[PDB]
Amino acid sequence: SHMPDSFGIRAKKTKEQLAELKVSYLKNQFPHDSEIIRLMKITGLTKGEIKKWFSDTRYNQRNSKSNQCLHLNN
Repeated sequence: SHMPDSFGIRAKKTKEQLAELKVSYLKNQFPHDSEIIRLMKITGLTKGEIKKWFSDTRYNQRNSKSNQCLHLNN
């Protein structure tokens, strides 16, 4: 016990922290829990801010079409 804080009250994810989250989306669009803990280590974020971001990025993947996507797997 040395650092008593990792909890960003209404704190915005900086371009560096947010870009590490992008690396996790590019390797797999549905992140494994161990990879999310690794993001909390590098960035200094919470698992809540991370789970929030990937839900936004899943829609950001289909921004213009809004509802469906091209080359949809069936």
